[PDB]
Amino acid sequence: APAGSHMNIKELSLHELCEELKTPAWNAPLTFVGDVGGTSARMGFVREGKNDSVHACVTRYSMKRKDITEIIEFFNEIIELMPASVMKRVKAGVINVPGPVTGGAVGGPFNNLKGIARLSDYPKALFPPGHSAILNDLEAGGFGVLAVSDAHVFSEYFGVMWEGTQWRTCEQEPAGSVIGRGRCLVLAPGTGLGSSLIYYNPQHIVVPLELGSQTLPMRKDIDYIQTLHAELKLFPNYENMVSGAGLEFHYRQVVRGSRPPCSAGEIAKLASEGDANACKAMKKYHEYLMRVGSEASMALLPLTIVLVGDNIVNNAFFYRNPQNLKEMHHEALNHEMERFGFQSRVSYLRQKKLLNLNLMGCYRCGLDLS
Amino acid sequence: APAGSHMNIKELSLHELCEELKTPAWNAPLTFVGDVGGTSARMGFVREGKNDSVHACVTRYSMKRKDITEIIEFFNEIIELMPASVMKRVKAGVINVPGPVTGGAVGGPFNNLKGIARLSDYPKALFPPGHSAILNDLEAGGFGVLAVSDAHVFSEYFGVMWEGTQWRTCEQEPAGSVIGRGRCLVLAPGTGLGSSLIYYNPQHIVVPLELGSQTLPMRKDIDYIQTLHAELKLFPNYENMVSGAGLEFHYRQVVRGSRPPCSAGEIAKLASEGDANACKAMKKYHEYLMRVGSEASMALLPLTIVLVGDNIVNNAFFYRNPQNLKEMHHEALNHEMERFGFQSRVSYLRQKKLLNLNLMGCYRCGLDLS
Ligand SMILES: Nc1ncnc2c1ncn2[C@@H]1O[C@H](COP(=O)(O)OP(=O)(O)O)[C@@H](O)[C@H]1O
Ligand SMILES: Nc1ncnc2c1ncn2[C@@H]1O[C@H](COP(=O)(O)OP(=O)(O)O)[C@@H](O)[C@H]1O
Ligand SMILES: OC[C@H]1O[C@@H](O)[C@H](O)[C@@H](O)[C@@H]1O
Ligand SMILES: OC[C@H]1O[C@@H](O)[C@H](O)[C@@H](O)[C@@H]1O
Repeated sequence: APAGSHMNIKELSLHELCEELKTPAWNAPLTFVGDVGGTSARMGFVREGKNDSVHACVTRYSMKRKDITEIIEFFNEIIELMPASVMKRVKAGVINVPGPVTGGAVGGPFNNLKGIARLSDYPKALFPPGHSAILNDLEAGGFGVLAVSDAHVFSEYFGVMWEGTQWRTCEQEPAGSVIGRGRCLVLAPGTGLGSSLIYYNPQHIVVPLELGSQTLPMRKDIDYIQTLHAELKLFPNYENMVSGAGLEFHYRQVVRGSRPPCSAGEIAKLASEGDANACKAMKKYHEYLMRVGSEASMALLPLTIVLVGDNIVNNAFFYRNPQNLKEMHHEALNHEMERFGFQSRVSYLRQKKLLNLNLMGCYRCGLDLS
Repeated sequence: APAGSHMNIKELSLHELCEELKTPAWNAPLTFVGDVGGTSARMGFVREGKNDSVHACVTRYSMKRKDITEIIEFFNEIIELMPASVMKRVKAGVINVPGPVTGGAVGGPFNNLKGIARLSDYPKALFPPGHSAILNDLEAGGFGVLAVSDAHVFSEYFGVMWEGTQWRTCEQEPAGSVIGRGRCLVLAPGTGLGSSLIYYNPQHIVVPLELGSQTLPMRKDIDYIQTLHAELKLFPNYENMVSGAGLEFHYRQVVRGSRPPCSAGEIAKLASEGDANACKAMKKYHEYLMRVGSEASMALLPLTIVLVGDNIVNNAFFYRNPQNLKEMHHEALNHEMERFGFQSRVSYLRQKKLLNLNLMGCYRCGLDLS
């Protein structure tokens, strides 16, 4: 019932997408959107239905050549098919990319993609000047988190891990029910570690960050961090510990050549099945994710930290174990500033139902942009 | 003759302050302002003159009990002694405090002051309801940096240390002549380490930060950091290395008993006279300030970093020495992410002319609240 709460995202073949857009229901203003990641991209169009409902259909391309410029071919092969009837309806064009974006127009460099995303190189049919942008992925995600809060459906998609000291101080509503009137640190651990701060005051503004790339501070783990360092030939950062390659590293350190190396996916799958080794590796992954959160808790003074992404949803098992959850909490407050209770001010929440926040975010940004 | 470019800040005894406010020039809407430090507070009133000129009149109080609640007594004294005709011109009331502030109404805890700053406990005579705010010190400082920029006199108060790679890419104007359309990170190295991020985008918002309280990551200084740690019985943060107490530590470590201990002030004075030990101490302090800078250049993606405060202007001798500057620049770039050029994107600037940024920010903000 609540306005904006119906959010449908359907993935189709390019042909099916094209046929879908010819149906009478899609004779409306179109926003082109693209959630471009390291390995795949979902590109498509979004319209607003009845009851402020959000209707999206996208096609997934593979980022095989690992080159952010590749997507220009995608845009072009899309413009190749679609009828003029459809193309005239495009009112805005917004994409997100997995790297730092400046001026909303130049993205990169990327850790795992070649090149630089350039809005000025994109086809104006999909990217109308004055109504177009490149967002960073977690910037897109933050607009998405905002959109979900505005559609009154926050507790449908996010679960409370633990409510911090400060929420009671400034919120009339229950935690997890709305984004809240306070800063929101949005974290997404996957291939990389994304972070964005939704800042609030006289009201919500999404500010892109790169916390993952900060040098990782040693606590009582000089040896662990020096092992990774000799492997990477670099001073480890947070992402090195909290990413796919991170989880794989933790797993290797646990088994010590007693079992074959597994991918991030395999390790998590093993953990969901109660494998001791994989569970140990997941705890370490999560120990360092709580270190990201403890320091950002100090540095950014957020009201809430919200963990997002398919990996979070899919890892629900890890978070629902009350023992895992107690130890993460303990880790989240393991900072010298906690003596003043800064780490305990913060409420942690985790995405609990699947939803492409990034596309919701491009669409929303696309509204603002026209 | 540029608009807003006259900024006079007169510090007077309270009686002179009272007399001043009686003069025809001060019959005008007033903002009560207060720049409340850990050792003293300048509190008074600001008005706008011809050509958007800014005229502030403040009095100094010593923070004698080291208690933030003590300022309420100062507020009351000020009301007691002020003419009632003056009190009715008060449109807004804004102070800043050396600590994090939530909801613009509750401030602290503080490093060297007891208690908590409560807007609700302040007299409405000086803080009119709905027109009043407690700012963090660098929050205020950030607004003051904006004030200077809008007044077209950025180049009068700030000097370019080095222009980053990104400036010429998005800025027609010379580095140092404008704030710039891009994030500005303000750092105020004093008794503590202040930080605030001036974010930009359709326009400028000031986001308070607590970067100094983050755990200091070890590079090749495990032993140095462990030495500090054993003295503090805390894992060191940035502010432990880059503060008054940090500078004193750096000096003690240089001299190794061969010389009596000196205060931060004594050490910078010795440095200005060319003492070798104090210059070494000052080099180490600025090495850690550069680590603050290289990590936050990554994390916050600023276009510019701006070192502010009396200390900074007063230490100009340190920044003008070309070997020191070159050393600082190399240090600002000593990060693993510089292989992607992130640290070299950033332009560094330092305040080169004395100016109470905090009071200017309290005023700028009090314009928003009235
Ligand atoms: N259950 C899991 N938990 C943690 N990490 C995972 C899991 N499954 C996969 N990963 C890692 O995360 C990556 C996918 O994360 P995702 O956010 O979906 O996409 P990307 O980060 O590539 O845009 C995988 O390539 C793998 O390295
Ligand atoms: N030239 C200097 N360089 C660095 N630090 C200094 C210098 N002179 C004094 N200090 C230290 O800085 C602090 C005062 O700085 P300031 O920012 O003006 O005030 P506060 O931070 O106490 O509000 C004191 O702790 C003092 O010991
Ligand atoms: O994809 C998540 C994150 O991975 C990081 O390595 C990139 O630098 C970020 O910009 C991105 O948000
Ligand atoms: O006074 C400068 C800084 O000192 C720090 O220790 C405080 O926590 C900050 O809020 C403040 O900006």
